[PDB]
Amino acid sequence: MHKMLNTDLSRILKSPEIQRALRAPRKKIHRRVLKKNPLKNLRIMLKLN
Amino acid sequence: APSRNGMILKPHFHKDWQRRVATWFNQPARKIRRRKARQARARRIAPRPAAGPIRPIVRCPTVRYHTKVRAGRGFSLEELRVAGIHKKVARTIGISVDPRRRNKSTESLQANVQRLKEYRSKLVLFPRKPSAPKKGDSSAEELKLATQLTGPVMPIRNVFKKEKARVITEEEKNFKAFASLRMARANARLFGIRAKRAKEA
Amino acid sequence: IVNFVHTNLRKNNRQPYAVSELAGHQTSAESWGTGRAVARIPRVRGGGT
Amino acid sequence: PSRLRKTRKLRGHVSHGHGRIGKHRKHPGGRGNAGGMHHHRINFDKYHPGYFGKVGMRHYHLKRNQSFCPTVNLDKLWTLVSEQTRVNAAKNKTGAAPIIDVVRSGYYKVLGKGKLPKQPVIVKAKFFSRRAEEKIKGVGGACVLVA
RNA sequence: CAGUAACGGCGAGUGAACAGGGAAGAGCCCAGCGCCGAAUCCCCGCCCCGCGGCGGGGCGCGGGAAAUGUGGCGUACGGAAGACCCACUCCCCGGCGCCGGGGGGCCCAAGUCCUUCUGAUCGAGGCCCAGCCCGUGGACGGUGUGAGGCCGGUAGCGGCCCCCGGCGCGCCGGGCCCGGGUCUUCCCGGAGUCGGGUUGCUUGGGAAUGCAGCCCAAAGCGGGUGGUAAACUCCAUCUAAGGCUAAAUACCGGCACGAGACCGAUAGUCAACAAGUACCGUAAGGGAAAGUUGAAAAGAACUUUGAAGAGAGAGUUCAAGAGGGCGUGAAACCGUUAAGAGGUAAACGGGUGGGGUCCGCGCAGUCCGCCCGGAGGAUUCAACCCGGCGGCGGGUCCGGCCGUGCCGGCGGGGCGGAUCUCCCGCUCCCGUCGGCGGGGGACCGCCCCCCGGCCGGCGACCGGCCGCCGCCGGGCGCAUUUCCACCGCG
RNA sequence: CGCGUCCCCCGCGAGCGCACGGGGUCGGCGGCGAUGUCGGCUACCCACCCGACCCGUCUUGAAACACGGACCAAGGAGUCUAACACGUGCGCGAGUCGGGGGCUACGAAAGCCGCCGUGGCGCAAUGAAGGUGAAGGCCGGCGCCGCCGGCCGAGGUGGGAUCCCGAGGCCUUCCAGUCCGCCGAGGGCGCACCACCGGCCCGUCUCGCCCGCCGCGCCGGGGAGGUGGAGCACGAGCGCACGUG
RNA sequence: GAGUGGCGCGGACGCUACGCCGCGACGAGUAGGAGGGCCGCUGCGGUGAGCCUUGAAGCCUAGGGCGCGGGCCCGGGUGGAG
RNA sequence: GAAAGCGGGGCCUCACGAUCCUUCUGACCUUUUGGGUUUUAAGCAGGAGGUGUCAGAAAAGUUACCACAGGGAUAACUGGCU
Repeated sequence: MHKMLNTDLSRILKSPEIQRALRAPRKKIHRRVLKKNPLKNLRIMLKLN
Repeated sequence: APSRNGMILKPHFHKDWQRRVATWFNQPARKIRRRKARQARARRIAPRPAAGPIRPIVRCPTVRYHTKVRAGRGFSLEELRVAGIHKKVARTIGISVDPRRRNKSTESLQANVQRLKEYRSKLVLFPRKPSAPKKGDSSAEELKLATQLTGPVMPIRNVFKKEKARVITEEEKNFKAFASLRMARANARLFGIRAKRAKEA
Repeated sequence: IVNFVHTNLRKNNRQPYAVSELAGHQTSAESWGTGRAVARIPRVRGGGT
Repeated sequence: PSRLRKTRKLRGHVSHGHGRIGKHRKHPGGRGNAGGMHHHRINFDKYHPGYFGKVGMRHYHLKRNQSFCPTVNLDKLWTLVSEQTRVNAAKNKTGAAPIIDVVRSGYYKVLGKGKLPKQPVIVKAKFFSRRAEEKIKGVGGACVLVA
């Protein structure tokens, strides 16, 4: 006997039953930010305070 | 030297065991030579059964096994006697004969008498001179239709009775089978000195 | 399964190989002793060869 | 498989994974189950208690067939027959109890571990326990004995 | 069975058997007790066939063995004689005529086809729209690399000649003249041996499993065994102290074969060679090293220096950068040529500088889109006909096939079931209720198939007619279109 | 920095641009170019500055006046078999396994048997042994019966991954509102597993009272309370292969 | 979120999922333990319509490079059958 | 002891000993192997016989004729600290 009958997870993962009950993708990449010393850098100090 | 919790072993390898290792590379050539010798014999004794003679029905001894049935060595002389075959003709018309077997029971006997009556009905017998027949031989119809038999002759299978569902009697339900066991045990144990004290009494 | 069953079934059609039981030990050699600045292995018993 | 083994990754390593201070010497605690009562006393007393000494009676010629008594429980009793018999026994209205020969199935004794489904049955066993018998009286049945 | 019952400073350790399933299967014979006129056996001498296993026949007041017991009958499964029933003609060893297992020898498919590489081809490309030819042969070896087709072979339930076996019809020689069922009547057996005591060994065998020495030594409704010494008692089971016997099992010697996930000349046998050799030991014994020129000796004529070993030129070969212990030719170590260096022994890590050796096949220096700016060319886009192919969905057409789907049929079977029950077997009471075992027939389950209807599918599994889109080919179009290549320091 | 409206005192304007703004760009340049020069770190030789004792091994401690090592090539040392344990992969699963046997070039292979599972290990333990051998309350009749019966029946507590119900709520200018999807107050079923309390089976002890009959006895069975067991409490095993010990 | 009421035929890379990507902290080590080797050796089953007398293995090398390393790949020479 | 209670050796901290084998004690005990009767033997439970090297081998010397495996874990020289 098969351990899974329908082995077409191409069809399965885009089928409306599964795609309905998912959460939205988080597809935006957040690279590290360079820390600018806001005591020297005026605008960054304004961005904070 | 023991490490932790583990089985306490005693390997039987203190003698010169390497000299007496018997290896089974013979096996597939041993099977071929046996199958060869088997077919050679089966062709040699040409219209006679390949297995050889007919073995009788025999109970296994020892309570563990006595609910089974084997093939015995050979037919007792008092089974041949009441079946009406001579003990020196029996072996020549293909019937195994044991001169050691006793017959304690009459059912063990009667099964093996009906075994020989079936066998002597099934048996086709060729003329000793094939052109001129004798009295005790078969008809030319059966002699041309006579064939080599494969496997054990009239094979011994182990069949049990069929008991239909019955209504349980008012006594049959009432019988105390455990207490019967226990009091049969004590009657077997104490009987000897129950006779002694009753004699001294 | 086929990789496992082919791996194990293929070892059955295999003729054995070994060395001679007597090979190597067919001499009467003995250790010379710890003296005489040799390396203390067995050495082939003396002669003119 | 000589490739997957530990030996192949000790090539280069000096001691071959047996230490530098204490070597891999030949038999440094004697051979086999030696030193049982002396210097391997704690291993034997701790993991193998009751190893040394004598208990019970010696039975010189012992044949294992005389003491042959394979058991079945009431749990698995109805499995020696078909499901057909159990179904048709309830389907029948005459009160006819189907007959379970236990020695045909290859058990001599019946023990009484199991709950029994409520219909009458006859059991043709060589032996019987007390609770085993009582439970078949409780369900409303018979205990025929076999010689 | 079983690392078990058991043995064991009961420590280390040791350690069977019965039952069960198979491989194989095969049974018998004396002495004794007795009856047959010793009815038995060995050997010499003559004759005939005729025997490289010394045998059959005739012949002898020829010789011996043997009553201190030869042969026939007969053995624990009982045997023998006498009476009454019953029914047989064929067992055995040796000549022949013919057809139907092994050892030997001689053989049997198809390319050296056309170009081409090489010292040499077995390499390379090609060989009808008849896939070069044979293929029951495409294992392997040889042959100037690497070959199904050049050669030996391989394949074949292939051919031929010899030779030795095996069996059946029957001709023919010899002998043997022999059965069973039931009653009556006789008979029945192995001794310094069983057994016991002790001693030593042995065993898994424990108040003693087996074997042996010595002492004591039997019995016949006895004797042996019944895994704890002994007495009394039932019960079971065999018949010791005489003998033969195939098959299945074992095999590092020997004769012959076939193979390997083995070794590849410091390996594998000690031995790939003039190896149990040379050599060593007074002897018992000990015991090595040692494979390869080249396709073919074509193994270097001749000139020349020298006393010669040796050279220098020629010459053979693809090659002597393969020259007789000569395939390849490593490292250590040495000679010489070139470069550089040098009083803290040398060598070493890090960082540069200086000089070599070769490399970039360096040395006017990146291509890529689209557009713009000029100039050339080409038969050239968009559209629209005709054809063929493909995609999707035709939300839900029409017809098919499938279903780890389901509901029906008074649809036609396979297995199965510890679900139930009409014919026949043997026998018991006397054709004959009932008993007996084996076959049949109803029922339940799963399955296979025919007809019927839904539910799913055809995306692990489809068509044809529609419809739309896309592609390709040919017309048609023929220039402010389309499309190519070139310059502008765009 | 609109009033049209919610208090005690007095919901979408439109653009364009500069940038101390989630990590460097130029819409800047200048030379030199065919046997005499450009690049080439690594690699051959040399020089200079700094650093720098000779490896292996036993040792508390090695550069050691500790031992082994002159130099080079080839050989050269945790292997195979049986046993056991645990982990891990695979197949079937209260089973599992033909390993011995038989059947019908590669192949001494592979295939098959089931009325070939004998058998092995497993599904039952405990006792030296003979032996014994794994759950119950209630409701009537006989504030009680040894029982006649009748209904239902594999415990309880606490913690427990997930699951279940849903007080309410998740928008576009509102008000009702219907359907799906979603969050969550609080409340439940509780997996495996752990701790605890019950219970059942075998051995053995203490105390006591009833039951049975083809065999009335030194017969057999039963009860309550502790206590010893490699136990039961709705199975996890077997075979194969690999790894370490 | 959803319903009923009040011209131009266009759009980079990706996803060996055993892959690719993002952010943060860390890194001595004998005996000893584990993992990963596209490190290497020799033979067997598969596979590369692999390579090779237009020159295989082997060997030498102030040649060109790759890899953290085990090692490896090209150039030149020698060699002659894998 | 009137009783509350106190007592399962010594006011407390020490005075002692496994397997095997033996010997006794206990039950109307189990087994003695085809069944019974009876001696005998083996079991089960609890004490004793003893291992003072006291977690428990059964044990005299010599070697200048000496031998092997090791040790600078350990003496006889120097050297070092004192």
